[PDB]
Amino acid sequence: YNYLYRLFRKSNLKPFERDILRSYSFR
Amino acid sequence: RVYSSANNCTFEYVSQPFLMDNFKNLREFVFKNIDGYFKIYSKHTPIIVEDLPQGFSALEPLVDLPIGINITRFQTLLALH
Repeated sequence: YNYLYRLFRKSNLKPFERDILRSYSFR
Repeated sequence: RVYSSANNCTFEYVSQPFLMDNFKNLREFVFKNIDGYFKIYSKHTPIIVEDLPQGFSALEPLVDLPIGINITRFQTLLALH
């Protein structure tokens, strides 16, 4: 669980924009 | 002392300083961000002796850096005296 991802936000991101959330269950 | 509690710094750059040298001298910059890249231009002009003197010149670019952040406001910093 050291890697997380986002699927809810007000608006989509900008090109080459790093916005600094849920985690993947990588099994 | 301008800042405080520097945290998770994601970009840095150090090189020869920007601002080189009776007449008030005018220096021309352009600050522009494109798809994450921060573009910086430069130019220097000696100006006789307020108002912008009616004349014509050109601005060279200097360097471009991919800061990649969302920008909406800017605040120009200056010294007390």
